[PDB]
Amino acid sequence: EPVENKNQAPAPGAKKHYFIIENLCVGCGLCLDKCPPKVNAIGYKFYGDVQEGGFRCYIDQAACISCSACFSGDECPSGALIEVLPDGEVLDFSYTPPERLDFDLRFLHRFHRE
Amino acid sequence: IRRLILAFILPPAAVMNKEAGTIMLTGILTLWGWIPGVVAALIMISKEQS
Amino acid sequence: SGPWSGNAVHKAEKYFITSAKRDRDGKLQIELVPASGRRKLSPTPEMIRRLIDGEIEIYILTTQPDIAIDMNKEIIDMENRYVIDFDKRGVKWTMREIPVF
Amino acid sequence: FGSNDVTTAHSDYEIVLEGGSSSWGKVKARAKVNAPPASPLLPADCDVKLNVKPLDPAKGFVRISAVFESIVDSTKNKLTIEADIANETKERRISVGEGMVSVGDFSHTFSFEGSVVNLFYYRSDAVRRNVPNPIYMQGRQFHDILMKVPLDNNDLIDTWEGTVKAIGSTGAFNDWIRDFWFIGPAFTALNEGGQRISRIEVNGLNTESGPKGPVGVSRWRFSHGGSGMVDSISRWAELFPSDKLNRPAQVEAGFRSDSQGIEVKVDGEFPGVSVDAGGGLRRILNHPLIPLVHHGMVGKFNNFNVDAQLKVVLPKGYKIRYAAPQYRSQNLEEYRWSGGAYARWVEHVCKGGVGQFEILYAQ
Amino acid sequence: YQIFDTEKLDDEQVVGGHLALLGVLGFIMGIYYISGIQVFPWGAPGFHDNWFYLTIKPRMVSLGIDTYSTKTADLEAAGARLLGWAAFHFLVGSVLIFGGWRHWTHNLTNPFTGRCGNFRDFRFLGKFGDVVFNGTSAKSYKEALGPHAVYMSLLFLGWGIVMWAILGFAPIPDFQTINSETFMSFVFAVIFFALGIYWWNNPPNAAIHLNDDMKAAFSVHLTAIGYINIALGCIAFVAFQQPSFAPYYKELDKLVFYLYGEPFNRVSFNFVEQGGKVISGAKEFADFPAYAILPKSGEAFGMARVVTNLIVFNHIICGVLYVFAGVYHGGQYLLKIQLNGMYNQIKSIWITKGRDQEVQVKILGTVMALCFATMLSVYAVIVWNTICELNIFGTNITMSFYWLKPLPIFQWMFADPSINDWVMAHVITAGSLFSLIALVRIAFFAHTSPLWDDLGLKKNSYSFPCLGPVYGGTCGVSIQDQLWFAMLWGIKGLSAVCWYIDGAWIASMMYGVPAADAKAWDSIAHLHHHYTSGIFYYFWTETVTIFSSSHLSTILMIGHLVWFISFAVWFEDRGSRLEGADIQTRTIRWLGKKFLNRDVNFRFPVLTISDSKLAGTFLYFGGTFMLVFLFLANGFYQTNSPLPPPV
Ligand code: BCL
Ligand code: BCL
Ligand code: BCL
Ligand code: BCL
Ligand code: BCL
Ligand code: BCL
Ligand code: BCL
Ligand code: G2O
Ligand code: SF4
Ligand SMILES: [Ca+2]
Repeated sequence: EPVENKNQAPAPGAKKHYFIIENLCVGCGLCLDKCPPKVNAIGYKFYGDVQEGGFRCYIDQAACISCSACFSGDECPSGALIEVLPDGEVLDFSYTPPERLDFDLRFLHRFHRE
Repeated sequence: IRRLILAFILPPAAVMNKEAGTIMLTGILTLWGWIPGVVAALIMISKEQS
Repeated sequence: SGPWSGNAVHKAEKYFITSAKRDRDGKLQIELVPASGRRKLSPTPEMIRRLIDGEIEIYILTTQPDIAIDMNKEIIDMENRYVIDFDKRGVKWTMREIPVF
Repeated sequence: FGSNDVTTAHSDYEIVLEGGSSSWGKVKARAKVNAPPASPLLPADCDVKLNVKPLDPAKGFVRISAVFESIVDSTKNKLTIEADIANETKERRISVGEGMVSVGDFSHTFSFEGSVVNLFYYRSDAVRRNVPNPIYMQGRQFHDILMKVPLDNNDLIDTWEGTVKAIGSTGAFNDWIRDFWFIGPAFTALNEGGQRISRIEVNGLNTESGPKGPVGVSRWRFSHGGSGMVDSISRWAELFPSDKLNRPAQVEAGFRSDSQGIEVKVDGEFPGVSVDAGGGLRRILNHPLIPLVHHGMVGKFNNFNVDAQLKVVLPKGYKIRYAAPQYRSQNLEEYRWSGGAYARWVEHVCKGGVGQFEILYAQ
Repeated sequence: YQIFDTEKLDDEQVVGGHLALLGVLGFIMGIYYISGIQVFPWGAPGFHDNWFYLTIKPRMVSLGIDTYSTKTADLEAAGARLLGWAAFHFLVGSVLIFGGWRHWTHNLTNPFTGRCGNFRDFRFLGKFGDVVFNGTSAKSYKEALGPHAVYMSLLFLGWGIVMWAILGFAPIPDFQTINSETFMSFVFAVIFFALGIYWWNNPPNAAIHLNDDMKAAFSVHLTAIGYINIALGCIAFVAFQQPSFAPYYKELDKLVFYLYGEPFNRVSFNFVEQGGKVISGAKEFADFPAYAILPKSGEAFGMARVVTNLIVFNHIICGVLYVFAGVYHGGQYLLKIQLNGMYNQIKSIWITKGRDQEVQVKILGTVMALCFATMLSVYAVIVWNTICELNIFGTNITMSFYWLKPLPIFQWMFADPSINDWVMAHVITAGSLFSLIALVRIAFFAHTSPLWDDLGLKKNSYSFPCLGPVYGGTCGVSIQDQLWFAMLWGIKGLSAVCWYIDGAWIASMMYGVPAADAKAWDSIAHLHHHYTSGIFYYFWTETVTIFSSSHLSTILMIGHLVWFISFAVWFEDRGSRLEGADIQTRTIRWLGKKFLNRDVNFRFPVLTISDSKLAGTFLYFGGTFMLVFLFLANGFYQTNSPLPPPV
């Protein structure tokens, strides 16, 4: 019994090709600021009457360097900023919340009746 | 009879059956115009359930 | 409770038509993928039911290997508005990166 | 108290009864547990709707329907089953049904004509004569199913081809199939629920033409023996109260499990809640033990304290004599159990306990 | 401004930071105590009166550490007592900062033995932890609540001992003396001991926190402590005006306060400071040395209510700001859990019950409707009272709401119940509702708003100044912007508080004005106390005395500058400022090169819209309330002699 090994655990204490959907861009530019200054692939395209939403965002794929700064920022409010994976799948966000089947739990007697 | 008297002292406790928004409104009513206004709230809602 | 499940900007979960190939010649190569990007699905009849019900929203990108134009059912009377079937409707996302500087 | 890291589980139950000889009951059950579930795909939500209506009262061809919608890790699943069930004999039961199971984009529709024979291992009158409330009844069940699935998608065709290959190429299919369709801890539930499933026997599975294309028709029987723990065997007549079903019965349940807890909501109106013990006394039916043990399989994972309130609403002139554990409150027809012995019993059955709750009530 | 974020710091770092801040605060307390020494222990004259020590002089004299006695004798003793207590605070703060450094650096090694204790596992104080805790909180703030309750029980007990022995106030039940504060110090021990034991054995659960919640728990406790501050302000106002506190707060009026910056004995231009200095010129008031700070009686200054108002408004402003900050930080946590997807996974009423957007919309709509109703009612009452008193449109004061006193069932809260108190209560409710619009927007519409879920947009960055002119403009839609709007809206409720406590007549804008019936309110309403002039004329009356002080005048100018500087950043000007700063950079470049061969290679920085809003709200609040300090520090100037009818 007494013969043992020994040990001490001091726990006890004792490719990417990012794109922008021109349909959904709102021209906020939160992704432009993330683009590296010299790259500046993301640019503004104006149709007219800025308040009517003419201004939009576009990524010049030639200028883009797949640095992921635009998309990884989680800055796109509209979801226009997308990432096409090397095999191919459009990502509107770095991680979308899981889909849920929701219901309001109203108790019977004590807390939230009915 | 328990619900209505508990309401006259604790109206939001009476509307606890109702939605959280109604419960918060009844609590605010206790805070402002305590009893008369909030007692009115509880009696309206409880009589409506009837 | 519905706006906080999935992306809050899409009331109906969005499915991009990423890959489609004419070589298999059946157009089953159409491989829908949700915006989440974790399920390379296919246009099954259940997906058709979801699309007609409005639960989902199938979409097409412009900048891609072409999915199928006039080979996957297409309406060209107006600007093209691709349809899996006349009752279906695949709204094409437009993507103007090449036309603009 | 052993440990201080205890979570909380808040629960409310409601058993409203009907007077007379009726066995009907409105059962509600809300619960909220701040304990991690045991789902490897954790964000698992489900909504079940089981609605049964009576058809052909002479024949008892009552149509039961079930809709299980679910979302598990953002994977949308659904299973719908319609089935005219019928209590042919005291031992036999015959069902003719259809259904549709969908997962994400995949889906397929099936039909079936299945006969279940529940044979008790003994019908001796000594036990019945002496034991007033028999629970552990030893028995066996024989299912004989005739399922049919239109093979529409290539998934179905590939699966059918694989199964046809397997049944003839491997002689141990009847054994390992059990390993298959008791997926994951379900297999454990066989051994710890007192139920032994025998090898299946395929009389014949063979494709045939249908109205929507080829139809894979699988005719197979299997067996399911219960040592007594199995409520689907020991209590067989009480399982199927077709004779006591006149109004439509509906049970809408659901849970909203996630990484932080389980939200549960159940509403129901169905027969079989009240059972005549004898001498005019009635009981809230004996608690099935399979749910208890199968939940205790996921009940003993976290230390918890239960705030459980049961509310029994008996009919107008019905007393509740000998309701042990005893109630805490009473409004002359509405008895509340909360705390004390009842909370201990709730923690007992929320962790696999199969103890008794004898709510004997008078007339 | 985010270097000490909750995420960046762990629990031990927070413990150490709070401990070091307690030590710094003890040093500040010693500084104030020494500032309170009117006469030094060595005999020479001491420091003048500072608001920092005139705020605590009532409490200090309550504890016998200070004295209202006026002879040099026993004031020297009070100064020695204050010096001793300040030295005690200094040394204890040094020890607290040492402990804070050790906890922040995690080097919890005893300097004597070297044993490195574990924040996760540690017996408290030795054997006492074994007797009570039986072992520490292995983890969890929930298991820490009981231990903290026991710690506060020991704090209460220690204060009881200190006041019983050190400060000589034995525990006596009667609540008319400091003695009860000893008695209760023991009472609240047992309570906060027993409850602690309970919460140690039966921990509480709000699963939203406890998990990654330094920000979440911080938000909840900051909102709670803001309401604690508001309650403390109300209690301070009520109690400090009660007779039992008169020996410590009403006796201020009997003293004369030489405060820094007050009027100084002026000297003629032909003045030479040699010897008697009389021959060269004449000082303003003889018998006081030249440039000396002239006495100011507390009777005229009303120092009792001035100090009461300063304490009460300090706690009210701090509490409102803490409520707003708690809602903001809770909104940041809400947005984080919404982005990562935990929002739907929370299983508590504090998050689940408002999960639906319909209930959020209904809540905010009810708040907005109540705000509209109450604001419209109060503003109509006030403007009509102004129309009447000024006799506009042919009206007269008889048509004003002089009859609209608080009901007899609610006049207990108010000494002289009039329309002023009615307008006060309803204005407070309306300002609370207004700020609650923004607070509720933070609480619910942190990641997505019904407009934005319809417009297909989501709020991600929790600080994004906008999303652009899309949809006509998306300015100020982050939770930070809503916090700023909540602060700028609560400015008004807080003002109403200041003006109520300083004696203003907030039921009309022009009370006390020498025009029409503005001076008739006292006769028609049968008021006992002559309220300070109304909302517009209160500025004038209070500035009669603000202008008489060089120091208060300096504050006036500085706070006004700070306030109007806020528009340069809050106004929709950021792009203009950026363009102009590019022009500034080019101007500096070429002008310097022509004037001096050296090149610049430097750019003038322009605040982002997020930082612009941050600084703008900070400046707005700073100016507004640095000037509210003038309102509250001029003097109460509300006499108990009603003004007769104008005719
Ligand atoms: C669960 C334990 C047993 C078992 C016990 C029983 C019993 C007992 C019976 C059947 C019945 C059937 N079984 Mg079986 N069954 C087992 C496994 C199987 C498997 C398999 C997984 O391989 C298959 C294919 C089948 C096939 C079938 C069908 C032939 C038949 C009708 C089902 C249907 O309509 O349900 C429709 C679907 C539902 C009703 C969904 C909910 C199912 C649960 C188990 C019931 C909960 C009831 C709830 C507490 C109260 C509801 C009240 C509402 C008002 C209705 N069983 C296991 C081994 N099965 C019936 C029969 O005899 O048919 C002739 C029957 O009475
Ligand atoms: C080895 C166990 C003991 C025994 C122990 C018990 C106990 C204890 C009880 C009963 C009870 C019963 N016994 Mg017995 N019983 C024995 C022998 C018999 C014989 C016989 C001719 O030998 C018969 C006809 C019976 C008859 C009966 C039933 C009428 C009665 C209720 C049903 C029950 O489940 O039975 C159980 C019957 C069996 C355990 C065995 C029956 C043996 C049969 C007849 C022949 C051999 C079968 C097989 C080859 C080998 C035995 C397998 C065993 C199951 C282990 N017993 C043997 C010697 N029996 C129960 C009671 O009182 O009911 C009111 C009860 O609680
Ligand atoms: C195909 C399935 C079988 C069947 C198999 C079972 C089994 C097995 C059990 C019951 C049980 C009961 N069934 Mg049945 N039963 C069938 C037909 C019916 C019919 C009818 C006239 O058709 C009715 C009205 C009932 C009604 C009832 C009650 C008598 C009893 C539950 C009492 C209680 O209070 O529940 C209150 C229950 C609720 C508060 C919660 C209900 C939760 C959900 C909605 C149902 C369980 C779902 C399960 C865990 C998950 C899916 C299972 C399958 C994998 C699809 N069943 C069919 C023919 N029934 C139980 C009983 O007591 O047996 C003696 C039991 O053990
Ligand atoms: C103004 C309205 C709100 C407010 C709005 C915000 C906003 C907006 C932000 C925070 C942020 C933070 N706030 Mg806050 N918050 C409020 C009240 C509080 C209180 C409190 C007094 O109880 C606390 C403990 C906190 C705590 C915190 C942290 C969780 C976090 C990071 C602070 C730090 O590292 O900044 C580092 C800078 C500080 C130490 C503060 C600045 C003060 C300087 C350093 C003090 C000494 C010098 C001198 C005396 C005074 C300054 C002027 C001089 C001219 C130099 N807030 C007030 C009432 N808070 C930030 C964070 O990252 O959120 C996640 C953030 O963006
Ligand atoms: C009275 C009880 C209040 C409270 C009052 C304060 C105050 C007041 C402050 C903090 C500070 C902090 N609080 Mg706190 N705090 C409470 C409860 C919490 C809880 C919790 C419940 O578990 C948490 C997680 C926190 C979290 C934190 C950290 C963000 C920070 C301590 C780290 C540290 O010092 O960094 C190391 C940083 C240093 C020691 C540098 C400090 C520099 C100067 C001296 C203080 C800077 C801030 C500002 C000037 C203080 C303004 C007060 C206003 C006058 C209203 N608070 C409640 C709500 N807490 C401090 C902080 O950093 O604020 C930004 C701080 O000043
Ligand atoms: C003003 C002093 C500071 C401080 C400064 C120090 C210093 C300095 C050291 C530690 C050490 C430790 N500190 Mg400390 N620490 C403070 C408050 C805390 C708190 C808390 C209750 O919130 C926690 C969680 C801890 C955690 C810890 C432990 C991990 C460790 C002691 C191990 C143990 O078994 O010691 C048993 C005793 C403890 C748990 C200490 C509890 C804190 C007490 C109040 C320290 C008082 C010091 C003071 C000079 C003496 C006055 C005693 C009078 C009775 C008032 N400290 C106090 C408020 N801490 C010590 C060490 O490493 O020990 C091996 C050490 O040398
Ligand atoms: C009441 C005691 C505490 C309190 C304790 C907590 C706790 C604990 C939590 C929050 C949390 C939050 N709090 Mg709080 N909070 C209080 C005061 C406030 C005030 C305020 C100005 O009065 C506001 C605007 C907020 C705002 C917020 C949000 C930032 C956040 C909830 C978001 C959400 O989705 O809610 C959804 C909407 C609701 C649930 C609406 C219904 C309200 C609930 C059911 C309770 C109050 C109503 C009550 C029943 C009224 C009737 C009776 C009266 C008591 C007389 N708190 C006071 C100081 N708060 C959570 C958060 O994430 O913190 C970071 C959290 O964990
Ligand atoms: C004291 C108050 C103010 C200034 C001081 C000032 C100075 C200033 N401003 Mg301003 N401003 C407002 C107040 C003040 N703006 C308000 C209330 C609004 C709301 C509408 C507002 C709005 C805009 C827009 C929209 C734009 C600008 C600019 C722009 C400048 C860049 C170059 C220039 O104008 O120099 C000309 C301006 C001067 C050099 C001013 C001379 C100094 C002084 C005598 C003393 C400074 C006192 C000091 C501020 C107190 C504390 C300092 C210390 C003790 C901590 C620039 C130096 C913009 C440009 O960059 O384009 C030119 C631009 O586009 N504004
Ligand atoms: S005016 Fe300024 S804050 Fe408003 S949307 Fe345009 S850039 Fe943003
Ligand atoms: Ca004043």
